[PDB]
Amino acid sequence: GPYMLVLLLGTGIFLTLRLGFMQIHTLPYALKLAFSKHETSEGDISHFQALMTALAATIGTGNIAGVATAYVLGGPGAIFWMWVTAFFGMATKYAEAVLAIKYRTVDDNGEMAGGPMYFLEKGLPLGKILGVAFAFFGAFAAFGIGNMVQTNSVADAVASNFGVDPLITGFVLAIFTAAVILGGIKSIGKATGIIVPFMAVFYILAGLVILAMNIGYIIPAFGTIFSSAFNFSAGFGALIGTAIMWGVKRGVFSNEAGLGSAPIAAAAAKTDHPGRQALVSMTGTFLDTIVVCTITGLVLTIAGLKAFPGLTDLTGASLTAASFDALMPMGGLIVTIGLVFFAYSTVLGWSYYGEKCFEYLIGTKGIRLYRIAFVLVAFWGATASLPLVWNIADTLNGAMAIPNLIGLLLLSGVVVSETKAFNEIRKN
Amino acid sequence: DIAMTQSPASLSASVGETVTITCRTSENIASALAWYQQKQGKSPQLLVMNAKTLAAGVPSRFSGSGSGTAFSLKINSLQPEDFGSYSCQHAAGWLLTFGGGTKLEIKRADAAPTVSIFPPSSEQLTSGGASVVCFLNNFYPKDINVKWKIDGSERQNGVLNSWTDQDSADSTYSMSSTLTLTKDEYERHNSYTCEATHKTSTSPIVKSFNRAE
Amino acid sequence: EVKLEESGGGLVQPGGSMKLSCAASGFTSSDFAMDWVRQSPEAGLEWVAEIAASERHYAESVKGRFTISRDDSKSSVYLQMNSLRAEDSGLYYCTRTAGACGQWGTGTTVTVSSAKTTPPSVYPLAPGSAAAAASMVTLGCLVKGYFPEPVTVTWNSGSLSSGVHTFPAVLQSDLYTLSSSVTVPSSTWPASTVTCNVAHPASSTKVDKAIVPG
Repeated sequence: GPYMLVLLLGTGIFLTLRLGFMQIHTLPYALKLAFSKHETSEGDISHFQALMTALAATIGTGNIAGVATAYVLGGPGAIFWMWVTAFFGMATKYAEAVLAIKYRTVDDNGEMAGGPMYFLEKGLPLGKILGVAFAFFGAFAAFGIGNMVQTNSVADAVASNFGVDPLITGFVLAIFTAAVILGGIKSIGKATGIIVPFMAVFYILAGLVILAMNIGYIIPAFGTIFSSAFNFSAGFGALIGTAIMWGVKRGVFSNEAGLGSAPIAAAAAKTDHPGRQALVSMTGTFLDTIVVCTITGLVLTIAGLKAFPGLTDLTGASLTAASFDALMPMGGLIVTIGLVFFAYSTVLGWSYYGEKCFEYLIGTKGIRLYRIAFVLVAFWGATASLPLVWNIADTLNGAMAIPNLIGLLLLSGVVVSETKAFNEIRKN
Repeated sequence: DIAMTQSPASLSASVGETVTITCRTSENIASALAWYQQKQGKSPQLLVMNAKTLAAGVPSRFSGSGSGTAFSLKINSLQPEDFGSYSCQHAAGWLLTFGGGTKLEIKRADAAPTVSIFPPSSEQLTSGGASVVCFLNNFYPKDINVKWKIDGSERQNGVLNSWTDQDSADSTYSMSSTLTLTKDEYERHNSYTCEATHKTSTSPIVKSFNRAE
Repeated sequence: EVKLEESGGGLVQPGGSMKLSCAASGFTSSDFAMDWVRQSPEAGLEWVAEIAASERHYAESVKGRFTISRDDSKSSVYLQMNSLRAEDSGLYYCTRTAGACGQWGTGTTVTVSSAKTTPPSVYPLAPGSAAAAASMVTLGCLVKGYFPEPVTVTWNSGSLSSGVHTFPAVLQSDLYTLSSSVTVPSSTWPASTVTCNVAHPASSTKVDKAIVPG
């Protein structure tokens, strides 16, 4: 059950200790490197193009509506515990990307195939058993969080606000999905490179617009979050179920800390060493949770700090849009627009995430089948009725989660050694 | 399916005191428990949301607490306006279930019934039937026993009893016992009697009539 | 403020079908997810259906026999019931969902029975000849042999509203029986006439019975 979350975060504590809080110091340099200009040394696409691919998958309706679900059910304190998920999770994502170096490229052009299923093959053979299990899960798990959750949330949200959107929204999402992923990952890096920054800058500025117009409410909004999350007034650590569990569960969803579904994109980077790309990847969480999600969480609390009628019982995606429209003139239109790109981003990335784990099982023979399935399932997800889709998604992600976490624990020695190589290269 | 069991199933509270109501369920549900109050001819009214959080416009005497496997709804200094059924609901998933309910009633000083008995109408007889009606009005407590004697012999079956909800004004109950027979059976006997046994008196309240008048 | 008015309830034979409506106002039907909750005549309170603007979820008891729909343009929610059972009898309530059911509807009534609508027979209840002639007299109205519920009983066209008791109907084999009592000073009756006003909407019957002594 949810013991895996105690396991998942436990690695985050563990690796951060073993890696001595590496994330706080390396973060600026990795940020400089990730967005640095001008490198071509054995890779499918740029470091930047890999990050935008990973961020496209990492940024999803969980950033828009998954936080809202956590804010209502777990209280505003869930945001802080979402942060702890990312901060300690930074090390987890890094360890994922480092170990992705034990990757062998596939046939049908370079394409290259790196991921946790490969680590397990290069573990201490059981790893063959774990890797085939991981691919078995991840190949399925991609449809939930990567396809069905994101494709349904937009479809319903668009139908509420604009209402000329039965299957029509499903159709255009399928066409635009097929066009990009037709040309494989090389095509994906093109689209995710342009889409993601335009998406993120669009959303984040509006939040800073909201904060600018209501400056005074900022610090108390921080206060209620910090006052919550550490509110033991009720129950002996009974906020574990309230704020911590919802903060972690939803937080892991948005930033995808240790699900092992991150470095799959990191492998395609043109990297000299694992450490080069693994630092740019570790920035995936920071942009998702600390930047995007925190932007989303701040607006939600501010509306709660205000009075505002009728938002008291709003489900999730509608809550943030209503919370935005409350504070900003066209906030509702902004959020629903972002939701379209936010989900579309996650469809493409998670397609590659699911592909490569699928091909591990079947080879490149069925890659065409996976792509066409993903496009078809994307169409169905908008039309079909998936009320509790998040719940089954979290199970698949947890099913995906169990093996990779074991690997990161066992292969902690490899990465820490492999790190002591790259950081030595960083003095020259 | 999550089963939530409430206790006590029903209670009577002397006005101005404090009472505690319990909703207990099969499995742990964190803080996703909500409380309602329902009155006659009305929809449920939300009292407490998410175990302890307070709804706006609902008086401060209502307080709820607990998490996991023990929930309690606490009312301080009751008032007669709190008469109704109290139900609990959980938000675990999307198929939110409810409790069997708890009926809250009011305590008053004991009061004795006002018995009245009526013979069948002339119209009912020409229609082929005869119903004998006994009215027991404005009595407290609800626990009452009504015995029908036909010509001195008790009649066990054939009796329909109906009760009113507790009166809003004076907290008194009332009931009607209707004994239904055909005309031909009615005309077979001479004396019909209504015997009401209540805690207020050791000797029952007897009202009767004879058909030969 | 917020408005939720249910409609469409009625009497339907088992296996039959009908669809309910819940015209909503005072807010945005489109943004909020909506629920149907039903209360049995024994205060059951059972959940029935869920909907948001696209996808829906149903209770196992009714899966395949209920269809919940929505029309954000007409700001109304529907619930279509088919192949109905006796257990489907209850008050169907409209409401909006999230974690708690805060804003509720009026409620509409469904009765699923093979019984046939039948008008009531109204008989007056007047004391026996050898009454004790106490300070106050008690009179009554007996409404029996009617289906379906409900009946509305008033005394002297509402002039007598104090000292009246209308007892809940009791059902015995396909028909309902109900009695009501009024208490007036012995000075008034029979000096001032006392009348029973009974109405059964389903049968489109209205009758007045005057209580006359024997």
